[PDB]
Amino acid sequence: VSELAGHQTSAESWGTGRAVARIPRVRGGGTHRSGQGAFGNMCRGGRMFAPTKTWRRWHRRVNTTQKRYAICSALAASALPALVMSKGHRIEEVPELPLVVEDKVEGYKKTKEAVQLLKKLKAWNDIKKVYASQRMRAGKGKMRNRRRIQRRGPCIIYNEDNGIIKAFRNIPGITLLNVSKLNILKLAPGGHVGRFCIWTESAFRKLDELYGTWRKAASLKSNYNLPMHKMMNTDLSRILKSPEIQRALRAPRKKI
Amino acid sequence: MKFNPFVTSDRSKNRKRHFNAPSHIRRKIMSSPLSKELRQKYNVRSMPIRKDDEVQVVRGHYKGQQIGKVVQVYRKKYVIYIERVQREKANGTTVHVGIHPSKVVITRLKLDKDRKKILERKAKSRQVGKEKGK
Amino acid sequence: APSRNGMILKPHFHKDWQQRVDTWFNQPARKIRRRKARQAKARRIAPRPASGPIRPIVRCPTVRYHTKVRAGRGFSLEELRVAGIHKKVARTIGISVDPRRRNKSTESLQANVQRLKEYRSKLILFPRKPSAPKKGDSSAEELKLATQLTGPVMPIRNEKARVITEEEKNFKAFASLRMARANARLFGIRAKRAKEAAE
RNA sequence: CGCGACCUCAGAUCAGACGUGGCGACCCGCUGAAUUUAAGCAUAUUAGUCAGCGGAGGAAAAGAAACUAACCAGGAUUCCCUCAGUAACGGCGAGUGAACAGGGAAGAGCCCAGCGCCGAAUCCCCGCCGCGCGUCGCGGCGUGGGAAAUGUGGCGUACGGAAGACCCACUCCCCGGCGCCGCUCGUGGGGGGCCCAAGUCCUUCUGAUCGAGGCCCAGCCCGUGGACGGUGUGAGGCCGGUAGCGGCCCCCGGCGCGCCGGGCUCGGGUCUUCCCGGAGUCGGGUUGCUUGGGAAUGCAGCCCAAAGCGGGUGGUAAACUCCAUCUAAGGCUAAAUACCGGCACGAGACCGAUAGUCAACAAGUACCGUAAGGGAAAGUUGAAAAGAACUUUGAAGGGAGAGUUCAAGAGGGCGUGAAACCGUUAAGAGGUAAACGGGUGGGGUCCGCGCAGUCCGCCCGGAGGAUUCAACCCGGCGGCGUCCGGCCGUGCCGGUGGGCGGAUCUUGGGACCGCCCCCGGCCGGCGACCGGCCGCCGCCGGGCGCACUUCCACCGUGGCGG
RNA sequence: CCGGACCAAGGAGUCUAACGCGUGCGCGAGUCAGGGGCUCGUCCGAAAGCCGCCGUGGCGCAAUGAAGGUGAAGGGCCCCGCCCGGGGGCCCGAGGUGGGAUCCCGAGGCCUCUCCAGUCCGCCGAGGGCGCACCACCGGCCCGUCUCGCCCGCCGCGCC
RNA sequence: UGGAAUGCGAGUGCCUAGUGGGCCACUUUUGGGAAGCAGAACUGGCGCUGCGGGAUGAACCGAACGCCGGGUUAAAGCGC
RNA sequence: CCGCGGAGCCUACGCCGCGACGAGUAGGAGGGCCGCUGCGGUGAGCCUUGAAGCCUAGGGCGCGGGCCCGGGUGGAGCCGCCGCAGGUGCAGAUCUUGGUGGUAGUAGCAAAUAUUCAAACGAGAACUUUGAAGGCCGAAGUGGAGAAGGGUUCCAUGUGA
RNA sequence: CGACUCUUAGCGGUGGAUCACUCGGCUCGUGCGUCGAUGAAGAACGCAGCUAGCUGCGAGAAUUAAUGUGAAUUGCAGGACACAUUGAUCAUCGACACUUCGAACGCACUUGCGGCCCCGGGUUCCUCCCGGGGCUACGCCUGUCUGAGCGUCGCU
Repeated sequence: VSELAGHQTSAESWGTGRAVARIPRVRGGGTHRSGQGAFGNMCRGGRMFAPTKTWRRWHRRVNTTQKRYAICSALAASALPALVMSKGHRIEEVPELPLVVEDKVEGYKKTKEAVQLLKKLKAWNDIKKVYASQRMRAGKGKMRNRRRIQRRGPCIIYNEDNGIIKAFRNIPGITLLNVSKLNILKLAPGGHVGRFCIWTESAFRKLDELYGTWRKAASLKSNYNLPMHKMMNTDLSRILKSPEIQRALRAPRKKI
Repeated sequence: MKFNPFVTSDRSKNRKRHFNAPSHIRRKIMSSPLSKELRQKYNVRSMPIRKDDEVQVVRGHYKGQQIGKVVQVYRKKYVIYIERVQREKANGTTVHVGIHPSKVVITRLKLDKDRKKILERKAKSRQVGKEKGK
Repeated sequence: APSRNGMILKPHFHKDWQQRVDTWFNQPARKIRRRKARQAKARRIAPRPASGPIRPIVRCPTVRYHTKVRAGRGFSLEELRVAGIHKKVARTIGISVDPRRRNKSTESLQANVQRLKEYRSKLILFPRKPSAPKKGDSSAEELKLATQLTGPVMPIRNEKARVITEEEKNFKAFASLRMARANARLFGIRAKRAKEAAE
């Protein structure tokens, strides 16, 4: 809010003895404003309680290692079809969830070929659900230049541009991402992992150099390696059903 | 999606410019589509509406296949008046009903040197675009 | 005011600080503006290195930093003279000049001289008039291999095992440091007492 | 005792110019409080801050060491990070509080006075001519005036400079008037103007749609354009636009290349001889303010008042001595930096008419005060005025009809239309003021596909219908498991490896080591890792199976379980 | 006692900085780019990504003294002129005592149709054993300071 | 032979709000003729707490509280 | 094995069993499928065959905060779930702004002697105009003119909001 | 029985909350970064066919010219523009024009009073009257002219 808001008037309290509250009051005469309260959060026309200030902390810094951790977790979840369907990404008839298409797509120039490719990869139902989700936002955001809302579609990861951005630009829901500039805000759209991603083979092969294996450090980032697992086997059922654990057990007490 | 950093997408700014536009900008804002036959003859899709233009109404209460003549272009009100698009007041007199030019189709345009010139400009520009795409 | 254990804090918020608060919301904007200024300058001086003139090697002046070497303001008049470069032609060639720098030692002088000779050999000199060349460079190295340098020109950047001999093995490192500090402290008064004893 | 010259002054509506005032967010020079904190209060703090005064610019100020440092030294100013809440100051209380080094952004250096040499070489004005000519510069001439020896100009300024002698190389320039093209790489460099795609298709909804279905090709059409506005409601394709190193037209430019005219046309080393500096200023005493600066950091008033192998600084006063460092009392200078005023723009996890600027509106307006000054309230008919013609009562306001509209339960302060308060209708009640909690009872409005009350599975009968079932054969798809192969691999050897590193050795190149990947051989395991045989099992389709099997519906006031 | 005639709307622990403790996450004797820079005009994007040949720097990794300054190894086993306590050599690598979750060994028991002689796994287990963290106590080491006392070193023979 | 009885699971660290006007009663007790006055000790209570009884009542007597059905009591009662 | 078959379970932050207990100011903590506004995701969510809002002797849910459905009115937007962020919840503050009651058809329309008859215009007359009576200011006036100050209030015609 | 009073519901009203909307703000950021004696900022008074305020303008006054555009403006009226013998409207804006105060400038702040030089009309070189035009402020710089001085001197 403005620093002058509510404080541009000249107003002093009348003091006690006048059968009125001791709030500051506008001086003078000959208008409705005379004698009215001022300088108070409880007064009409006064300033707010704790006026908002521009030097509020708007920005947060996250550690580089944690930011890289979040990207690795988002990538790993994008390869599990259960997690991607749990995002509502309509991955059926898609041949492989880690979808890899050739590098000719990078050279695409017309939106017609962008649409035809999505139709051939059976990723077009994702765009149709994005079309079905186009509606008007509820609230004041309609007066704040945010009138229309829609859901997210597939993310396309490329290596070289060569016109791929322009070809896929007009299709709603599609987000274009450079493999060397992976953005967590576009891989986990609402903090939720499991966004559908389509990769070019150049971006797919670059991905091992970018984040490294567990035997190799990252080649394109100095001093980085993948996070380690604190639990090698996550299959609780198999671990519990293994004869080693079962042999160490006491008989269960089913009687109620 | 708009990329020009000098073109506004703001609701208030676009509405303000529309609602207190100067008269010559209101002329191009009040453009109407040409007929399919006219779009075939001249390679033009739309022209700004003008007095003594033969149009038909394609939306609203007065929609139909009747052809009428534009008798008034009230640019301040953003409406045009057509010959037969009218109603009766309580008294008995007849008043024209304003129709937005975006809801009419030009079936015959008044032809003069200025109108021929801008018809040729719009066809030349479109033909260049088609050649560039090819 | 104080409540149990804590720190005695003395914040400097007694001076109407809210009128003088520097917010950095224009920080990204001044990075683009600085960047576009660099790119425009590089094009305007296109063949020239766009990183400024060549700076000399300089030693940092304090015990904390005298093991490091950085870039100085300009080559001194003594090293320019030894290299054989006129002080009024160095600026045109691309050599920074610092007329107010001295040369206490010779290794630092020779290091900066050799740096100047390496720059001169690596330099391409375009003729003033392209049609009529004179005492410049050849066509092969001028219009075929001339490129604008990207970073700073000549970037400035910062013992085999042997058998220990009996002499250095029997060396009193701590003892020598202690006597050395005593000798410096007592040097003046030892001489005064010797002079008084002589009298 | 007249006429001259110079000096110091004066007048002029003398010929040409220049200053004033405003704005003031940012900037420079002064002046300068108290509220407040110290739980009192005077020093301190607030604070060199608010108020007051003066002066500018698109930036200002600062600025090329009378510097830092004490190091193996750095090297103009300005800004950012850090130094650092540190050294230091402080009724050593409350509190205050920098700098150097280091990393960055930017980076650029120069000019006099003095000492000298050169016949004042210099400058202003006025004419004339050749010019050139966007609103004014060049060359000459002037037997044209003036300034200037009480000192203009050229050379030259601490990094030394000048003058002679020797040797070397020999000049790579500037300005004005003109043409070339890239017409500045973010596409033209900038400003302005005009343009450039695809449904308003078929059927339906509506007062009106931009709504809902559909549109052979696998999918209506364009998409480098699915930003946003407008349009009777919600629009990629109705319109303006939007995207595009898209098109066309006019104008204004800079940087390069060529033509003419004008000016200048000289350097660099080595040796020898000379020259070399800013005074009522520095410094000292004292007083007052100021600073983190403490036996005085900075500033100023008064008194004293210099020197020249001198002077200043070296964060504790002084004497002696050594060392380091710079060269004050003259001057100019872009960039990086600032910007609550101004001219244009863009955007927003902000507010949504008691909010957000006081001000969404004829708002610094109405109105108030003598004045300095104070300072509001106030948005919304409807898609479209289609804003109610006409009849009738009344003097009219105001009604009753009629009419417009999808709607007047939208009728010009008219979207929706709460509560407080009131009028009327319906129901109920009423002498301990009302109102309340807990129990019931009566009456009333509404509700219950309320008004012959359940529904499932198996079995038992009666009679009806149709057939696959059970098994068997063919085809397809699944599930499971030493049989085989490809992988994923640890470890382990052979390297065409040819790779990355290493504070290992070198005799930059190499050797050595550790890993990384790959190739070949051996070696273990299937689960977010693949196939193929061979079985076993299951499902589906087809055939045969043609009725004591199977299945589907009905009836019994049937029996068992729920 | 004071405020409240009634209704609507507005109306009061917020933001910044600094600390302290607790808790979630990442890395870990390190950790952190936050200031700057590199990547197409930059809808989003004033975002995100990267620097490592930007880690300058901040905090931590060393304390103590006003300062000049100085600055953190313990044990076990053998040998010794000398018997006041110190020297020498190997092996490891912070000592000892009492508690101490957990872990290890374990006499004796429980048993698969029966008896006998075996191989095991498990279970109960008296007793022992190594002992985490932490606590109490006793030793030891660094800095300041005090008392006592005998030595050692040398470009400076020293008020070292 | 775990060296009396009875009962009970203990120990320990950090951070920490409110409070820092009290008042009443049995017993003891100081000043005052005394006071529903002023000042102390111990315990319980009111304050922070409603419930049955004392007609009424901060403190008395009984008893302390989630929403209910049955049964029974406390203190106190049982002419209306 | 003449049957080829055998309920439910286990959102493990889930489900189940057993035992004891339940006062509370100041104050502390936990949970909230309680509520408000905006943002990122998601509901192939809802909506002109009717959104928000408002009213309700209707049907209900929850200990409660509150919520869902029916009906009426309205006419264009709105909500659920996973997270994010607040200018996020009112009975008080002689609170601020606006609106409204009872008082109450009440107090009051009482300073300077005084009005009456008839007519005219007019829808309408105690109050206007004309005429006739009765009275007052009584020349230091309730008269005739100016200065300050006001600024069209002056004059004619018309209206009666 | 009413009346009166209370409660509830329906409907109607003193009222303008809620919801939806927004040519407005606020905040951040970018590029520019320009007033004035050639008369600025700010005031005053005027200007439209009917027009008070806001707005725009200055005696050529809700605008002239020019260029671009290309058929309107509009509340009513009137007449342009024949919509090329080149032009309604709007935008742009480089030409022209720009009343009185105001740093404010002949003196003074009252529509007060001058002076000098010209022009026109009455009379004729009264410049007497009327009208019009140009000058007539302070400080200060270079130059110019006219001067002063028992200032310093020279020739007399």
